Amino acid sequence: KIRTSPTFRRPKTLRLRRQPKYPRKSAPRRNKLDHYAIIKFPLTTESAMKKIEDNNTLV
RNA sequence: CGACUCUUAGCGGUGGAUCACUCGGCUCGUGCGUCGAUGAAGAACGCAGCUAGCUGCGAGAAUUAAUGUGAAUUGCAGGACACAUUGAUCAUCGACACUUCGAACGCACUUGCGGCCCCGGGUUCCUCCCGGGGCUACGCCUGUCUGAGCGUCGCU
Repeated sequence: KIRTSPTFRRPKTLRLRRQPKYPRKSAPRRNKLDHYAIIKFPLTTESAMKKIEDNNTLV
């Protein structure tokens, strides 16, 4: 070809995607952050009830 | 007289010696002689109906399953187990599960910021938003692919 720059750069090559012969872990881990784990229990304090009545917010 | 002071004895007290005890040590001896990227040791934070610490455990958290055992656990309560339409408790333990750091592994140590490939929901191939899953560290070995070289050459 032709060289127009005095700098030699590392030529770009081919990079294959991973095609494993086996998965390293047998199964995906179960998501232990479901809806039941997110909500633990409501608050029932005096401040909490004031938000339910005067603010339309659950705590 | 008393008070005060001294001594002795009795009894009572500031005190915890002595004696008796010991699920603890120390020493000797015997048999084994086994950790970890399939993530160790060590940390952190959590987990009980009432439970702070010790202990045990890991979001299935003072435990699940299985086997053996065979009627308890216990401080209170509650309800199992009808005590074979097979099972309380305990032991054993080979199945399952095992949060965050840590050799610690996408980059960085602040609950900071990414990238690639998939899945679900809003919209519909904006992959734009949210949620989830799998990968994404260094060194090094065999092989594989893609390359470089006025390195040595061959055919042109």
